Amino acid sequence: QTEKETNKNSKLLSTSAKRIQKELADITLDPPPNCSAGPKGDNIYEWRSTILGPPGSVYEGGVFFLDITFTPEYPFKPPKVTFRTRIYHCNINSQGVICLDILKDNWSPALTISKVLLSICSLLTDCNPADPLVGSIATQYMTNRAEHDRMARQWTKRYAT
Amino acid sequence: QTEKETNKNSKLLSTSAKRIQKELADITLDPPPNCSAGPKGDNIYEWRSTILGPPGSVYEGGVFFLDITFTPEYPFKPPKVTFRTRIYHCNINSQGVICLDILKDNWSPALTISKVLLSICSLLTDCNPADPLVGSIATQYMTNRAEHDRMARQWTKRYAT
Repeated sequence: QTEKETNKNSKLLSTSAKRIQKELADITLDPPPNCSAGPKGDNIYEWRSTILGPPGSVYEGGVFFLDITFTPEYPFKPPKVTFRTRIYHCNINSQGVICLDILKDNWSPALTISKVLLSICSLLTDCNPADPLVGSIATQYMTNRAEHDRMARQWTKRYAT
Repeated sequence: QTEKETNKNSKLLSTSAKRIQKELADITLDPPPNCSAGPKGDNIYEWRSTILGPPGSVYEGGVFFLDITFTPEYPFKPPKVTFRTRIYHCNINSQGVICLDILKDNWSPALTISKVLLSICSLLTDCNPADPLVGSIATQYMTNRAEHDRMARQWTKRYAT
């Protein structure tokens, strides 16, 4: 009777849309210091964000653009957040993918895009060489911090100004 | 400045959902003869359909199940309609894919799932050997109709009863 047989998501769409609209209101009213975000256009699932390099960090003076993409499975799956602007950082690769716990295994539906951006700012201030996406940058941070920071400042001026 | 850069659909979701709900009401009130359809569950994009073999056809007495899947691009892209129940028919393959003009290049957004099902019934009554998906069945229809129809009746009894 298996022999008789030959060989997008309504509910999740409704829940994700409800959450995203709430988060938009929240981040507009109470944005994280140095960061803004909102829809690029008519599609509520695709946002842009601007982050200013944190004061005192090697990224100070930079203006960085991020793409934030929600799936219909939001908030049960994390948003996809990538840097569009090139940045020299051991946790952020050439595709702009960010190694941040809460964007992967440590995501919880209770987290907000405001909390995610705050966390990304914290990562720009204090990188995490224990979990790098760019090995050479992480080893350089550990072994030749002066060169690391010179390069990070140079890339900030070159690509983020 | 391209050098500065690193290397689901709100609007369509709203339009597709509006259309699908209207079509559901229509097909419930005024179903095509010998056919029924509606959502399998909570997801409005995934429907089931039952088609009875058309009277007088070699499929008479069969009860056939179809999967109908809408995309967020509906009605601008056609629904995906496949037979779940095995059927011996030159326009319907072993994956249940149906060779019907209106399901591919001849789709228009004005067409309804009621019109699609009517068309599928017409195809079960009058197959189209000019555009087959199963070559051997089409050639057999042309050259040995008696064997074709014997086999179609046998497969109806075996898999659709």
